[PDB]
Amino acid sequence: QIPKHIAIIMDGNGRWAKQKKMPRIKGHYEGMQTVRKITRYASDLGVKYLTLYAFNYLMKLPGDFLNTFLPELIEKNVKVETIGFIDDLPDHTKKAVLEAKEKTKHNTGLTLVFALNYGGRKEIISAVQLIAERYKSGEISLDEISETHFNEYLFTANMPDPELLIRTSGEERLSNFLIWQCSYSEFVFIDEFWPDFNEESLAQCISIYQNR
Amino acid sequence: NINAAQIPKHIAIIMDGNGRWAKQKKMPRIKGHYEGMQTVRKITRYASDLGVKYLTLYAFNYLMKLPGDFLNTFLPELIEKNVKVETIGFIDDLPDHTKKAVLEAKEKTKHNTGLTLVFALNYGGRKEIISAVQLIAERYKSGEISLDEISETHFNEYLFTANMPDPELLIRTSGEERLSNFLIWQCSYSEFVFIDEFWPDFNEESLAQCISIYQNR
Repeated sequence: QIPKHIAIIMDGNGRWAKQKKMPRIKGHYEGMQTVRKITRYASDLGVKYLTLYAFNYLMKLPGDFLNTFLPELIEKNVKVETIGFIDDLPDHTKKAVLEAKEKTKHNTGLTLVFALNYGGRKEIISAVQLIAERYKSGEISLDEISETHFNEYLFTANMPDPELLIRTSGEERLSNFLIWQCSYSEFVFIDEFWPDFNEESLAQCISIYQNR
Repeated sequence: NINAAQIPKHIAIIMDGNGRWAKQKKMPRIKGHYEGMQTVRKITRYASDLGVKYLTLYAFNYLMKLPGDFLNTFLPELIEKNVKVETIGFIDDLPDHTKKAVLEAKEKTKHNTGLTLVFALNYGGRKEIISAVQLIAERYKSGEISLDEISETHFNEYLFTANMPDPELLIRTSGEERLSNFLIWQCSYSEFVFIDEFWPDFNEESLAQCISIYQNR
């Protein structure tokens, strides 16, 4: 019935403000508010994993969201995780991330995942490198290099493939996001910019997924 | 629709809805297959005229003989139309009947220089990537390549589409908004166009429409 894993490529924060004739900081503010509302709603719906990918300012959104609403996440049993090369992020951003993961590592509710400094192809390349290492070492046989064991070398090793993939602001591209993981996912593209995405908007996407 | 440098070099299509098209038209499923085959010929001609350089088609025990026989009957026209036939997938594991038709089609068109028509037969996105990993793992164990040589740059060399540009446009019919384990690595930045009509009803206008949309109108 309800998807266990929903992934969202979010953007349109800049365009939203431009069209609305408001400063960037205003779109940034609403953007964070949307992340908060969607996180609570998904948790209530019973969703288990929610992966967010913010496609300058959007670069600050994750860190800013975590530093500002962590107490709320802790309260609502949300566990924070990430995918991507986090050790290469700006210090103050890396700080917020590490702190959020540490303080939510024991929560058992919805796992909120932020894709930071992430890329589908590079993720694949990294896995290949690891697999090559193990093979040359004799740890595995050439027969063990199957699509069943491949997920074990990806960032999403401890999580299921998204049943549903959503992208805002119209745009109909994958943008090098979750290449291997979304190979069978349902793609739902909506025209609304991120700041306008709400609970109702999310239900429609799920409705579509279900009714198909 | 701007015919200029706005025409995609590589268009990939996931052919769907041959069966559903037949049931609606209250006809046997086999008739949907043939109407869909006719659609393949129409589009190949049209695409060739538009200037498209690559066209990859992905279909989505007589059934095992259908792909091979379609080629045998279409080959004469492909030859004179200057179309070059290619394939992606493990054709080596295809039935002798179809394996033969395929190998003959590539041989008799290898010198053509117009549109390159690619048939995804016995193809799987994940499986393709796994095959490339094994090749690379073997090359690494043998000591022929260094760990640093395993980059996104060199990865295309181990895929079936090594000598091909990633598609700029990917189309799927039957209004089913979902990627089906097809050109996983190659479609990272491709534009997706999900059209509602069934493959048998898909035509030149539909293709033109998709391209118009690709051109961001």
